[PDB]
Amino acid sequence: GSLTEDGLSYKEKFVVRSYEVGSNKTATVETIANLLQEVGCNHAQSVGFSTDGFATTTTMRKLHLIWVTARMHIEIYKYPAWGDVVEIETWCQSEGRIGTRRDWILKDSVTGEVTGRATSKWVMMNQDTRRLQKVSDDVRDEYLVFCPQEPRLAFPEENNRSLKKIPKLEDPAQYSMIGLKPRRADLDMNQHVNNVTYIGWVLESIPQEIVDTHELQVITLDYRRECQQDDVVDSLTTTTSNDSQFLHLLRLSGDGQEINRGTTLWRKK
Amino acid sequence: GSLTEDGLSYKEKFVVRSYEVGSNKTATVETIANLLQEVGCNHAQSVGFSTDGFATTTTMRKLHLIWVTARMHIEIYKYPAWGDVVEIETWCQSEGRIGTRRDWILKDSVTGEVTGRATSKWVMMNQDTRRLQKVSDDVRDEYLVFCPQEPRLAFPEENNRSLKKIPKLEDPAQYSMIGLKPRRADLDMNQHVNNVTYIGWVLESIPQEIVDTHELQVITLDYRRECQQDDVVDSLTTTTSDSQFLHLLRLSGDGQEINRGTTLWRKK
Ligand SMILES: O=C(O)C1Cc2ccccc2C1
Ligand SMILES: O=C(O)C1Cc2ccccc2C1
Repeated sequence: GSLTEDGLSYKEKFVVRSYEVGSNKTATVETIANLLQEVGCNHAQSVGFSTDGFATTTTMRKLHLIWVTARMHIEIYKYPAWGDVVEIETWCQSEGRIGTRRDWILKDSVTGEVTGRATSKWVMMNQDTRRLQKVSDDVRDEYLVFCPQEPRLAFPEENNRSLKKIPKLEDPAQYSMIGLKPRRADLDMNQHVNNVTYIGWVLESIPQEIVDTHELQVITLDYRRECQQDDVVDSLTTTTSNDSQFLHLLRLSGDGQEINRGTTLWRKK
Repeated sequence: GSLTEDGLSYKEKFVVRSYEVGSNKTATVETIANLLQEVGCNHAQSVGFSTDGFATTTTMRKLHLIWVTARMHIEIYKYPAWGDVVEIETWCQSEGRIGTRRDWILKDSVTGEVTGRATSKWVMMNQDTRRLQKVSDDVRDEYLVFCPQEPRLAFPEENNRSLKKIPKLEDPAQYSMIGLKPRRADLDMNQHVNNVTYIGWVLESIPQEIVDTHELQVITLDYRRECQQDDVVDSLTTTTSDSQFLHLLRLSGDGQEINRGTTLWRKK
């Protein structure tokens, strides 16, 4: 992978692996999400961010601040097959004092055709207190050096799906998967549950018949609170709709504290 | 990746990814195992095996036969760090009518130093009845075309660890992790639990203090029966000693054995 000519975005190619594909012999949405994470991390390393596992700037480390994901939104038009090469371009942009965004575009490397796109929203947090806060001027100035100054959005459309408010699912859920728990492979280098694991947990409560007859087109997921390595999660889903739509909720198995909420949209194969 | 000059082995390089590393910022043993699986599948594709999830020969498809893993044995001397390049060479060899072996050698791509090695034993099974079988003359002849004819072993040492018998752990286990279950990401393209998932389940019952103070040097794992996608597993571990452990995976309800194994760990 490498930064582009203007130094304001980064591109990397990936060959889809045998163990990364599902039933259709195409990459799962969790494989796609892991590739988005990887190209994002390689871009951060290329522009001087930390390699400790939290990717922080110089001012962030002094003030014990970290970035945390607030939302992930992915839209896939075609999933790459085993052995195919996918090229992914990624870039960041500040959004004033609210937080920052990392966007991605996925392409079929052979044809140059766009096969997917994604956007993520990040908020600043004190690493010790876990309290959210606004982005300071000094941090905003560091971002200006590696981000485009004119808006560059993977989702330009008017008041598009990526910014839509997600409601809270009401009991009883139509479907559920209970007692989900992370194993060591689900943790990152800092012993936190990997963001991609929550996508897998959301999808666990989609009935197998839907997975067999449809393809996932869109997933939007809010991150409210972390699942700790000793926590247990219940995954709830209710149909809201030739396209099937679902509302999702992940909550702690005991007291029912919300950890994530989301929506998915699926198209018949 | 590519077949070597003599067409009898295959090599591929991998750049270690951010999400593939553990606390030490080095690749986990499950990441290593996934890379061994990938280079094995790319080698099978390069010599004419099927690309439908079950790497099968022409005479195996006719008779509805598949290969199933009986044992995996991995020894790691150094784990590659995030961003490092590891080169892996793999090859197969028939073992008469018993079954076949796939072996691997892992190297640091920059220095050429061997950083790990692995060996796996495979047995033939009828895909419909699930009944184990001996290797027929016609399949042995097909293997002879892409395998070295003189013995080539990743583990040559006299009566070495890779062939050692593993005993069955007796209750009460010293440690346990119960109620483990596969999610969709743990399944392969044919909806079977991926072989690497069982390694993760074995390791779940190793106390966190050991993982924090030691590095895994050797893991030997027998595969007795598959965990179905709707099954629940208990992972049991007992110290037998460097720290050494005996492992057992069994169904959460009736206690049917699915795997047994051993691990050896060295202090960091
Ligand atoms: O974690 C990251 O680096 C981003 C990529 C990714 C993939 C799945 C969910 C959230 C996010 C945010
Ligand atoms: O499944 C395979 O292809 C082989 C590689 C691998 C990795 C972990 C456990 C078993 C095996 C056998």
